Amino acid sequence: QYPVVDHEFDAVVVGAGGAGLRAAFGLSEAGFNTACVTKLFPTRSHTVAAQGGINAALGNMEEDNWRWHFYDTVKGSDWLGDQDAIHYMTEQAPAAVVELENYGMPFSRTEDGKIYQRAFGGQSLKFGKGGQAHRCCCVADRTGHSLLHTLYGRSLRYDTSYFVEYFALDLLMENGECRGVIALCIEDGSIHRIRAKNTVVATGGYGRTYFSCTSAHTSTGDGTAMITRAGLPCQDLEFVQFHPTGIYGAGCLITEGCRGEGGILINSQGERFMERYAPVAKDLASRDVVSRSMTLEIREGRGCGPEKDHVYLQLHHLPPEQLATRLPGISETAMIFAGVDVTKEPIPVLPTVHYNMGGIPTNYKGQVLRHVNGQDQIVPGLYACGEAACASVHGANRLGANSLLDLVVFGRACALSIEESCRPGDKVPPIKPNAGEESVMNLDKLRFADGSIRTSELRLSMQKSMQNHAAVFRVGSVLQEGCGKISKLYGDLKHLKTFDRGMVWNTDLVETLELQNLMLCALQTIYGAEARKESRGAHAREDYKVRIDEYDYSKPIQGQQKKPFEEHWRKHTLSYVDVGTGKVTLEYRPVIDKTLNEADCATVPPAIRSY
Amino acid sequence: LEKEPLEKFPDDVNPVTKEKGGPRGPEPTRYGDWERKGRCIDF
Ligand SMILES: *Cc1cc2c(cc1C)nc1c(=O)[nH]c(=O)nc-1n2C[C@H](O)[C@H](O)[C@H](O)COP(=O)(O)OP(=O)(O)OC[C@H]1O[C@@H](n2cnc3c(N)ncnc32)[C@H](O)[C@@H]1O
Ligand code: NA
Ligand code: NA
Repeated sequence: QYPVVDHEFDAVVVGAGGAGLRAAFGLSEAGFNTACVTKLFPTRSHTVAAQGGINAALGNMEEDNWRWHFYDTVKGSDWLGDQDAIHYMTEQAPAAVVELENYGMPFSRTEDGKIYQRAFGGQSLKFGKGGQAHRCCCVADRTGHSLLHTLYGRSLRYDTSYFVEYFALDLLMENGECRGVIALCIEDGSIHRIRAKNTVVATGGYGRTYFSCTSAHTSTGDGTAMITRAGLPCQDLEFVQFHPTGIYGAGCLITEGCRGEGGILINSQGERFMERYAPVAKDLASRDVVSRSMTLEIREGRGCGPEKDHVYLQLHHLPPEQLATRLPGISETAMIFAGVDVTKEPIPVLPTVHYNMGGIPTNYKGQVLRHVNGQDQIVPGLYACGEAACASVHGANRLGANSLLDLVVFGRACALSIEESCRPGDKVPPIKPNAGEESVMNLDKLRFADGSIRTSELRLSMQKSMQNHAAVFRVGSVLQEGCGKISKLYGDLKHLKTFDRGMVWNTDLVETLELQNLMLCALQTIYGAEARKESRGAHAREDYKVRIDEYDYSKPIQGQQKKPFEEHWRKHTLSYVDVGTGKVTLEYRPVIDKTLNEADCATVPPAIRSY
Repeated sequence: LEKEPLEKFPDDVNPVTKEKGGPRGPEPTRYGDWERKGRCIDF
């Protein structure tokens, strides 16, 4: 028996990053008795690392129009984005940024006192025909840090109840509705059932399914996994955004400016291999081409290092004065993250996960969806927002500076939806006396696991397998091999050994729970990728190089046979796992093309991808 | 920014663009991504 403590709130938010804080602040400000459950201290959430921008069509540097931001986001999504959610996000963005300013975020300003804005992410004016937009806003060099401190701080006067260093284990589902969350107090080992009328899942990404990612070790897909364990679908988990040049062993990305200033990529044979794949553009080829090229170098046996699993970015041929003046700080960064002296040695680099477009499917109000007999349906009492969700505003490819925006827009949307449908003090639904018992049983099994495989060994094997089979280079045979490997590793979960049997601050146990969650995410990612026989956005297949829509949008629509839903790929992947057996099931649901108001913002029909 | 810190501007006003309270040192977007000390923050 475990000490089990019951709590009752109006609402519970799982996560204290930008999305969860925006939802919890909103609910508390509106008078809801709100709990925020977070495994990390709030200001240590990954959002704190987001030093850059947030897009909003304020029109401070030139004429702008949020409908032009809508267009950029739809096109960037490669027509897997849901245009109703994209309409919502882009139309709300100017108000969201001004709200944040009013709450105390000190966005930088022009001489005339307006929020200063930058061009970024390939954004455009006039539906792609107007040249570059300037709609990216920031705070000093610390936008995400300012966002977390602003929202966390402002919530305190409204008495949000923070459960810090609590690990959410599962949703409290009853008869198809969510009634709260069951969580582990990591400090003392007690089990807490936090009942609420509405639950918001804002748990961030799952980058740690891969060997190289830009998030810390705590980005383990825990909210995704809770959804899977409830028998609910995850969505589009195969759509993972990579960057070509992350530092090996660190995951820290380095700027394309390293190559713009003259740095070059080298393989184990000392060759400047981009001259082979991009004879004109060389190391300044597009990110997709560089990522693919680096991956082929490693696959074909030309990787560097003891494990031949990375390549080199060479800067030591540039005069040190240039490095110091044109790339100030690169020396410090290379030393800190790679122990490399860039005047003497190359920086080891490999393609690195940065963002998870996929996640928990929602509508534009943040309501979590199930999909039954071809019909989308909301799950009563359950919401999701931020990187953990799939609204889907990013579809097959997130635009730069749209990810901080999605946090605030959809965290706010979840709070607004709850406020519109409920009142503080509404009766909180009851839960059965043994609600959550399966979560406690699992925890106890891991706590006393005495198999033969260390958690860290199984995790590394999964991460390497994902990196080698489900990353930038995707082809059937390799994906199929990877699927078999991930399924075998899933079976190895039953053979884990843990070392700490105690109840106080048992982080060994937490890391094992996180591994279970990572493995569920990895299974769904790789099986979804294997099934999707097309190329779209971040998912590029060597054997299916074309985007497969309901029409051939490279040709005039007049006179084409429209393909049946089951015969094209312009549809979201829905994935499910039987957690006991590891059996993966895939279904599909349509992309939402309709906007919230066609007169205000026209649906953008699919168009050929421009490169 | 310990060993190679980004240049802080007088009154936090960029002398070129007159931006107040924005990114220090060179323009972070000058290579098309968002760079700080050679790290790519976003793209
Ligand atoms: C990695 C990254 C991303 C990033 C960026 C720089 C880096 C290094 N720069 C960006 C930028 O300049 N502009 C932008 O638009 N996006 C940028 N990104 C992406 C963006 O920062 C992230 O997508 C975003 O911050 C994600 O926010 P979200 O609120 O969704 O998630 P989070 O900050 O990771 O917080 C997750 C919270 O969930 C809690 N959690 C997780 N699991 C549990 C469990 N099991 N139980 C309880 N709580 C849980 C965490 O504690 C955390 O609070
Ligand atoms: Na969050
Ligand atoms: Na996502």
